[PDB]
Amino acid sequence: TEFFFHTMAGREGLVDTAVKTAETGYMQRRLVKSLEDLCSQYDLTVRSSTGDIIQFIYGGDGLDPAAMEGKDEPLEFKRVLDNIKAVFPCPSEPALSKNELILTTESIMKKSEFLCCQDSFLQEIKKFIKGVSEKIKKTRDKYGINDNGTTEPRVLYQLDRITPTQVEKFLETCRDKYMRAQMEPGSAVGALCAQSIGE
Amino acid sequence: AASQAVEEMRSRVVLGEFGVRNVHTTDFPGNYSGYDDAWDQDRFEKNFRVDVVHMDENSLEFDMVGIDAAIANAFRRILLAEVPTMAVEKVLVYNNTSIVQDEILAHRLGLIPIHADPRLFEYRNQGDEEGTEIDTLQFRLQVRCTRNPHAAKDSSDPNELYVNHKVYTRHMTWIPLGNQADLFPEGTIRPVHDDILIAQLRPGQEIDLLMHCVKGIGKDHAKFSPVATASYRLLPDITLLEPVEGEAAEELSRCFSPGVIEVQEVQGKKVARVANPRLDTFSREIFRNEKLKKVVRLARVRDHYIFSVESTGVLPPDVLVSEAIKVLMGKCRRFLDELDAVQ
Amino acid sequence: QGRFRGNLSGKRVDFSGRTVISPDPNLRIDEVAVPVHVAKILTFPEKVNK
Amino acid sequence: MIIPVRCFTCGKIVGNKWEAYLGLLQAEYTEGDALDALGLKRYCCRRMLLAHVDLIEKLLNYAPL
Amino acid sequence: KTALEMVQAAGTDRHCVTFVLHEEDHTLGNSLRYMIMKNPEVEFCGYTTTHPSESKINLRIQTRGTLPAVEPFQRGLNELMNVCQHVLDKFEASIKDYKDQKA
Amino acid sequence: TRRPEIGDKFSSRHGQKGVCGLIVPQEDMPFCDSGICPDIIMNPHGFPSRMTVGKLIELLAGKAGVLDGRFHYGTAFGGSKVKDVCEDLVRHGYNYLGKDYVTSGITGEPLEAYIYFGPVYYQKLKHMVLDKMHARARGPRAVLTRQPTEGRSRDGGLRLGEMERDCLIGYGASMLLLERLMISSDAFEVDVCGQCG
Amino acid sequence: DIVERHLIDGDVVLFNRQPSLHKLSIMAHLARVKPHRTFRFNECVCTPYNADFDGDEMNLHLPQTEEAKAEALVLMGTKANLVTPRNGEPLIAAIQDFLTGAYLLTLKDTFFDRAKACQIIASILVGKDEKIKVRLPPPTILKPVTLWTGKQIFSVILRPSDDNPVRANLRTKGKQYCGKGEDLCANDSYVTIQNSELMSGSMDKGTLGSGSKNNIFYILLRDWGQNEAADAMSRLARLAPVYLSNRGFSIGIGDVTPGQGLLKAKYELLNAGYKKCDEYIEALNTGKLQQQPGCTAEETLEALILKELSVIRDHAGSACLRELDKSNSPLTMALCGSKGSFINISQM
Amino acid sequence: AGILFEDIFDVKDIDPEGKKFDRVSRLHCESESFKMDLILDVNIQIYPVDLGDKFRLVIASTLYEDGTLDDGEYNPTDDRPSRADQFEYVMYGKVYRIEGDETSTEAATRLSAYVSYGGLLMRLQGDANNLHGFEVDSRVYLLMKKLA
Amino acid sequence: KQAMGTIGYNQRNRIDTLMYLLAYPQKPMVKTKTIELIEFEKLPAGQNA
RNA sequence: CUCGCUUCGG
Ligand SMILES: Nc1ncnc2c1ncn2[C@@H]1O[C@H](COP(=O)(O)OP(=O)(O)OP(=O)(O)O)C[C@H]1O
Ligand SMILES: [Mg+2]
Ligand SMILES: [Zn+2]
Ligand SMILES: [Zn+2]
Repeated sequence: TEFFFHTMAGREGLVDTAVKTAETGYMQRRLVKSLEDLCSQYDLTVRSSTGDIIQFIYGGDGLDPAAMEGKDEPLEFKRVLDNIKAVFPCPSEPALSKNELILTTESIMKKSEFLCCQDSFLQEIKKFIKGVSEKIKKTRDKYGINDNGTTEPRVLYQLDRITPTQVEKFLETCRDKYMRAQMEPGSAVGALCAQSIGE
Repeated sequence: AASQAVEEMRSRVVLGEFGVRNVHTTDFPGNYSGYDDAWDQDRFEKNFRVDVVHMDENSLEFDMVGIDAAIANAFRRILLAEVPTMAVEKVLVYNNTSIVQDEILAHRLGLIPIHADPRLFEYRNQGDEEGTEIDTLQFRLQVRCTRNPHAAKDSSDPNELYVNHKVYTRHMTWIPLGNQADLFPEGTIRPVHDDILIAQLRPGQEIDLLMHCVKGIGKDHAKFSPVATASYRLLPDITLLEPVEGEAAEELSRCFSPGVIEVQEVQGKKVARVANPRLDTFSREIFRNEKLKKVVRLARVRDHYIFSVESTGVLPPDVLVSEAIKVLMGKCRRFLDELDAVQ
Repeated sequence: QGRFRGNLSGKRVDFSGRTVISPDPNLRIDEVAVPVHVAKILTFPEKVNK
Repeated sequence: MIIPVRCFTCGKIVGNKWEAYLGLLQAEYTEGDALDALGLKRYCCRRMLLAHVDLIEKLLNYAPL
Repeated sequence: KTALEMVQAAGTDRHCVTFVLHEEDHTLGNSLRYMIMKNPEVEFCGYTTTHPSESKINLRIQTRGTLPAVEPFQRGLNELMNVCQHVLDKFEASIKDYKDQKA
Repeated sequence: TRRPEIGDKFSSRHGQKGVCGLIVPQEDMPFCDSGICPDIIMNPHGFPSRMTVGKLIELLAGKAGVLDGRFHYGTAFGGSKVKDVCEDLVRHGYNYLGKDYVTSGITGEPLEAYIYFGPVYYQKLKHMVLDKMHARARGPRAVLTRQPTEGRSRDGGLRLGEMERDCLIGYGASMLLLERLMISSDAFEVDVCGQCG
Repeated sequence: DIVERHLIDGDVVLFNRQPSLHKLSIMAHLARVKPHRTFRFNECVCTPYNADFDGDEMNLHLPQTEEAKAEALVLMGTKANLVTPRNGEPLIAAIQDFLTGAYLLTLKDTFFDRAKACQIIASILVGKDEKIKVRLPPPTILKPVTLWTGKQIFSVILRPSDDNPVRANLRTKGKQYCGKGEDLCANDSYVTIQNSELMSGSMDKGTLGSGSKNNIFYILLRDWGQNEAADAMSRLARLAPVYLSNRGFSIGIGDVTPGQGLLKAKYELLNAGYKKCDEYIEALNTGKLQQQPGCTAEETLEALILKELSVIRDHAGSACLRELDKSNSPLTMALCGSKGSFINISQM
Repeated sequence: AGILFEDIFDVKDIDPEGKKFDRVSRLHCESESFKMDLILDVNIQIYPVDLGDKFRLVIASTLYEDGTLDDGEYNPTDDRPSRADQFEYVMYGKVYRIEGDETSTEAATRLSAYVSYGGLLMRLQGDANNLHGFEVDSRVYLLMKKLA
Repeated sequence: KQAMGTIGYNQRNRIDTLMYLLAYPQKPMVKTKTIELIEFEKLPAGQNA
């Protein structure tokens, strides 16, 4: 009896797969035949074959889903900052205070190369920098670390250690990742959407 | 203590309930602190020994002590593949009427061992399908099955009705080429087993063919392998952590091989001891007994390899082991000569 | 099997083969092993240059 | 169809031990003790002889002759 | 054409070499690796098979100091040959006296 | 007369259809103490997803049967139980669960884990790589539409279906799509009048 | 002049599985000619094609134009399509017998002497890696015995040579993470890689598989380009099988046999569940059964019976997992996530 | 002397969460001179330890007592007077984490150093004064010697 | 259903459009009673490995 | 050859 019930369940699964294959095949054909015309133009506007505009900017932001590192966010700032700290640990430079970190971030962001970057990404970078500066301030307040750089136990400077070289590397890496995460013009956006929905 | 643990790690291979431990060879220079594991030819020559325990025709068993796993495995693999032998390669067929297909018949004929000594021949050159006296042998197989002129009225059994209805390998006749008749005394060149059933016939059917045998190594094809089974196993050493007596000692005698654990009445009570640890096969049935798990410690001696070499009858196994060692020496010599030529 | 779906949108091609696959871990992820028999059949027109 | 000459795994000559095996079955011997008397220690040759079916005579019953 | 040396890079440093041995397999590779690893001057010895289809092995030798990494190779080959000769002699003696005591 | 090779399909009487991926020499195969080297090495990873305990029980029963010269029964909702074959195995000197101490053929050193050895009834399938292997040159074409024929028996070429075209479009490879669907299949040169069309 | 040459090594060739679902079902590879009769490729690329080596046939097209060949190599290169366009997750990653091999290699139990570690590392020195210095890492334990941990051997894959600029960094939670250790989990399931060195944790599907991000190969692709990721994949596919074969990994009937504690627990759970089901049956049949909201009395009984049966099943599974010992191959393959799960183990 | 840290520890627990690994155990230890808690993974197969054992532990920047920090490579075959001659169990690792104590919300003075000897973890926690000289991405030697 | 093996005792005289035979078929070591009932062991379609 | 039909494979 148990064997018969198990076989019933197995045959249910098999017939489910059998019907699903054909149904999704037809849906895939319809979706691709409808969506294949669209293309991401060089003015960042998705246009149909006839020239009509479907979107003024793809995805509202213009970022590639294939290079989408986070959970529908271009970067995971914590991971990037940790990787920058580990790759370039500068042992000959002092750590930065909250005010120093904010000042150097504001100085770097106002350069020309960051102007072409989208304002939302700059706001997110500012928010993350403010959060990490608050973390640094909380740690130094907890352990009584002085921003003068003369606290006797130097190991206390290893708690939340950030240096201007690391800040510059992190900002340049984030800007480069954002620039390289944009839709390359001419990409077959519609076919990608059709396949990524049908599969 | 720590020294005992290190010694067990570097000398013994312990078999646990779920897995084996200390399987890797570790005695290398710099691996251990208090030991100088640098190569010493004198120490190796002092410690190494070979002891033959059983040797009849087509079967040899011997313990090698002091060698390592790599060299023992090299010897085993050379015996399995790199020892040249004599075997059938070419089959020329004249009117094979048998039910057995021609390709199947040729494959069966190739697997038949040949008693010819491989050292007296040479490898046939690339091409040269005709073959010369030096590097080939010819075997004629001509069997014509026909009804027995005198048989009983019923004769249900095929033996009485028919003659030559079973093509045994004794029907193979050696055909000398050139001066091979003078070099080899009669009866030396022949199929090894003399009783292998090649095919089965019915009256009217005939098998006429010639077989060209050439030298080859088991690496090229398994029909050239001289040894039926060439293997080695590490010598077991079962040890008792605490003295086991009473009926549990009889349980010990039943957990292991029949001949390894012996029970003796020293004071009228049965006490168990390791008699012949060699005979054990490590069925690991001592782990089923919950109480007896923690009283024994199954182990293998790392540098004690019992080699069992069962041959196919081409030549006695001692000559096979000698040829394997000489083949390893020849490989080393070939690469040394290449290195000298480079420099 | 009409012209549009069978002969226009998707059509049969030459210079192609179809074979059973087997694993091979010793190859790089960007490489594929091709049988010698297939390679002798599938040809590439190389233009003679300097 | 017919008994293989060699054992598949180990390679021991097993072709010559077939008909004699049948004799042990023509005698009173069981399968296991007949295999033991034939000298097949490891179970691969025992599988070779025990699981072999002799189709050669059944096919020969359909031979031209 | 059987054994070919290949230096670590275009700089031709003798400390790290790769010997490609043709028509060879794990037999000689493993035996030679064991016999050459016991040389104290070898930091890293290791053999690999390029592909099971082709019969060749790559041994890699990396020494400690300034050894040309060919000297340890030749020394390992010589030690393996001497070991094989000694075991052949000992095995022949064991076979012979076993036969003698049998009769 | 065909010999098994790479690509030949093999089954194991339990739905574990497989392809011969590699043919190693005998010496490279692992060996037990008795000297037995396996014919077929099958991956353990196929078991947990498919839960084919029947194959393991069949292997154990076959090992016991060949050891004691018997034919065990795997009858549905019955057959020989595990306890009896375990008792037969322990009586014959082998491990009561089939797992055996094994020495590595390559390195010559014992394996850290016991290996599950036993006779399994493997059956070869008619699907062979020799019959299935196909390669297509320019070859013949169809009269109606001058495209390569359909089947291997007719020396036909492979087909770029609609989804293959969709994937090529998604990649954006315009030149390769043009070459595949126009140049390499049914390229032609017609004469069109620019006046009447 | 045009010469119709044979397909030689290095030719860009399209390779496809005919049931095509997404664009990664067809890719451009580099052809290498081999004597056998089958199309062979690295198994880490099995997941995009959804191939399983059970007789599946694959198609192979040869572009006949330089422009088409270049487009195939650039746009459809395997190194250029490591991440699916649907959500950016890495598709080409380690698979069964690679997750298991790496998980066993990076376990805290592993300890190698110089010889075994040298052999395992030298297993990768083929092809383009023939021209690099090995850079054997310093041993971890050296005074009593000189031992290399498995994690160092695995980290050799990420950064083999001195001149390799790869410095991979990753910090994530494994499948069996307790949730409180934060790199001090009892199960050692918190993965931490600093400068291409495995500091803590054990490799598994969550970090080496094709599931989602936090994959080490995905980190390599996003930080150091495609070539480093492809080389790491090749080194893993060459190293893990060697160690797994030299170590031995087998499944037996005793690996799935139940213990005495599991039998007793299952018997007690079955008795209790059947008693509760009978009580519910009697409550519905004769009298008033407390009706769950939004459903009839019969549906309430069905829900209660399903709940009790699920209780029996999951408690039996918990008991069997608790009584199972380590090195149990089904349990090991379930922990690293290469194949199966705890539900399959409990069922079988 | 390159000794970054040195103290006598007593084991208070061997495996609080079970016998997880055959060769590796997770010792919990407390110091006598200071309140320095130690979480240390050790290989018991080669260097067995017990619940009541008391051992001297030294974390050193270099293995040579003369102060020569030249540790580009280590040769096991090299024989020379080194610190390891005075100890029984020497491991080599990297101090890969420095984390402040978060249990104390304010006015905290406790730190923790996480050192990974190839996956064998050591958390040395206590007063930040004793941890002076500890830096991330710094390679150290652990030397352990059991006492009577 | 697709297993390769012997067809019958007259498989040699029979001429079919496509026939697959096994060189050395062997009866299974673990045989169901259904195998005995249908006499499958007389015409095996596989080998024990 | 064309066409249909079945049986497969996946
Ligand atoms: N009708 C079909 N359409 C598309 N693909 C198919 C079809 N039939 C088989 N396939 C191919 O075979 C694969 C189906 O295997 P899958 O269903 O995942 O395992 P399975 O056949 O259930 O094996 P188990 O029963 O789980 O051992 C996936 C697909 O590429
Ligand atoms: Mg499939
Ligand atoms: Zn055999
Ligand atoms: Zn006109």
